[PDB]
Amino acid sequence: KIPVTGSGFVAKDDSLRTFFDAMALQLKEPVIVSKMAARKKITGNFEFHDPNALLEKLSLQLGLIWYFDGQAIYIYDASEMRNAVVSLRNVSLNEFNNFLKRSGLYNKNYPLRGDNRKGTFYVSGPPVYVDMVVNAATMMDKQN
Amino acid sequence: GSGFVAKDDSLRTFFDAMALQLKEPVIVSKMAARKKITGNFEFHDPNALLEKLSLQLGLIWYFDGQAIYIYDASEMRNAVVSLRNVSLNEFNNFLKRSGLYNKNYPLRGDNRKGTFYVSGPPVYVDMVVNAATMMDKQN
Amino acid sequence: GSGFVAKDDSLRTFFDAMALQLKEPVIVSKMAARKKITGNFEFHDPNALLEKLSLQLGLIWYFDGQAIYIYDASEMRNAVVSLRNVSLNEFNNFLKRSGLYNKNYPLRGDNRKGTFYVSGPPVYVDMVVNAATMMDKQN
Amino acid sequence: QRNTMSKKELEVLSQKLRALMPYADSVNITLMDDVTAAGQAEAGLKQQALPYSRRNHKGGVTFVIQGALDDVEILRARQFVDSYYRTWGGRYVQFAIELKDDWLKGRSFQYGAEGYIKMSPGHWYFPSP
Amino acid sequence: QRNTMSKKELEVLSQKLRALMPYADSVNITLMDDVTAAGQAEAGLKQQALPYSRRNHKGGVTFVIQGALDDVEILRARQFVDSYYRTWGGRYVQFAIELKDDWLKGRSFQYGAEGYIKMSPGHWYFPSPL
Amino acid sequence: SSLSKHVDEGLDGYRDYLIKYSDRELVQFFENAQLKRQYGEETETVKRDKDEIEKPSIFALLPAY
Repeated sequence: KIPVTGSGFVAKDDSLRTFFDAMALQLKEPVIVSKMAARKKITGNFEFHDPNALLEKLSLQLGLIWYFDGQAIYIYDASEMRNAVVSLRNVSLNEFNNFLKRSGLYNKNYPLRGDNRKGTFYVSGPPVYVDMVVNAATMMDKQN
Repeated sequence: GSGFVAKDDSLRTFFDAMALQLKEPVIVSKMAARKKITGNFEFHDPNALLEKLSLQLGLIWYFDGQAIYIYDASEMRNAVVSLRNVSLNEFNNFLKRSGLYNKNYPLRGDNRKGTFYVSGPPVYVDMVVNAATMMDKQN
Repeated sequence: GSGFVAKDDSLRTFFDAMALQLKEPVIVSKMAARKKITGNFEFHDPNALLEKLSLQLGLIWYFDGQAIYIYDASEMRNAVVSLRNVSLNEFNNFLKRSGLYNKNYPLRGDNRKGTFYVSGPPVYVDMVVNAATMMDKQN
Repeated sequence: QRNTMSKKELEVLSQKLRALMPYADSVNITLMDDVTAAGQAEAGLKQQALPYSRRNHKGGVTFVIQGALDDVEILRARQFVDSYYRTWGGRYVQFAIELKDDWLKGRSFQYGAEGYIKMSPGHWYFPSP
Repeated sequence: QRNTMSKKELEVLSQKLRALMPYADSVNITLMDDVTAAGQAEAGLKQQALPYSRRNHKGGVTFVIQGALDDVEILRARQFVDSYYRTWGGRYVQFAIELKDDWLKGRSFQYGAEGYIKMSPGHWYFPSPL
Repeated sequence: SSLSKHVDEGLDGYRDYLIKYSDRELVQFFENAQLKRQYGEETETVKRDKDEIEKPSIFALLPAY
């Protein structure tokens, strides 16, 4: 009923949510596409054999930002990136980076910009990365 | 053997038919009840069929010991909660000794601290947050 | 070997095509997304093509380390801020080590004083003012 | 490769077939290979570039030609089948041309190991091959 | 530069062509050079200021003239081909003049080894590398 | 912001009643004119094939009903 010899996905006017859910088996995590990044469409013959390298290239050609937090893969478009600046009164930035590296939320594409032993830094990225970093930074000073 | 011939079902009459081979009732939400499925399905390994179909359709599921909840992937919520006087390695032994420990959605955080990050289905997040702030109130 | 063939694009269609040769995503504002362009281009040296086009079209751009923000020139804002118990040299030494130091829009002021002047894109000025006022409250 | 008659049993068949045709003088009986009869039918079926499927069994083979063929492919299929039937006859190998309609015209689908056809943004079809 | 005939068997061809044409008293066979048959076809195609594309391959060349030509470039390219066919024949070098419109008719694209056509401001198509 | 996601769970029966009796060709007009209003003239036009899983807003059903 479906005669093609090889293996691959053929998209005819798929709308970037039905397209990334088809990549959500080769990626072993579920994909969550936002509301503004689901109005764009894509068509063509694709194949997935290393999708963590395919997602990076298509996120720059289409214009998108993505984040993987250990359970799912969140995808926003580029115009939803937000910025924040917060101050730590009694812990250091090198202390906070050890919490992110030991837990597993450290993302080397959107690092934290600041002086190495101070209290202020500058974080920017996807909205699920920023709202976690700000909320854990103001929830470690109140503990300490 | 057995099976189910689905013809334009609505993912609530399908996962109830799978709920005999799975020995638990199945609670499909109404945002994941609008997707449809058809085809001749044979239930001879249901725990791997549900794991494969959750990724092909785009779904999240959770089994707490009494039922199987099924949501679609865009309903996954997350939270970060601070424990003032109880370690994460002790709370994680409370989940291991109770039976709510789910290795697909573990607790990301420092091993001897008070802050961690949890994400998953809404019935698992709202249980972990409530049972963690009810363990700061006990201490 | 590469290159974009623009036929009446909208400066958001255009600059996303340069977002592969530049290794960072591009964010175009909605007032600088009304201008249009045509022509056969060639992306072999984009860091000089972005500089030449931003002066012919009339634009200001800022790259903080994660993305490239592009505004049109009529959105440039300015502000004067005063620091109580820290001078300009340690705040500029903070920006030199944090990588947020932009040589096109430096800080105008006395070299060991609290008052200075800043102007640039609306994401650079709103970061510099909040970072300047969040160190004196910390001290 | 399918009958084991002797020399005398072939000569009494020639003498009992000559009596049925009174106009003939002598019937000549030649034995041919069973492999080249189903080999010329596949070597000619691959030259016309037609999609096919071969189902071997004992006592004859069969070729099935399915799919939504266009106009020139069912003209070349009749010109080859009716020219093979003149030479060999339809007692050993038989062709079965059936034409259907394509489901995946405007649809998006995944082929390979776990194939499915997305009939709609909210509808999946899992076929059993 | 493309035959391997000696002096003796060329008399056999010059007699089997004479017996094939009865009015001819004798047939003369001259060996023409091969790079002057394509250098005259390229130099004549360059004086009319026509865009072309030579495709060299084994045993014959082919000049491809495509695009959206105007009214003078069709008359000037039809007067040269019919004046070349009268003297050289259409056996070695083939002229392929084709009048077709703007390919990728109104679409913006990003050409070269990773190509995509932009069907809309929010629509990508990924065919063969344009 | 937070009470608007609580009232969305409280307002599923009214949205389903307005969908059944409004017009399909008229809700799509009020959906596209809203997207053309908010984001700009270069917004992709929404077609009918969203209707399987995607639900329209309450500000497009109410004028079309």
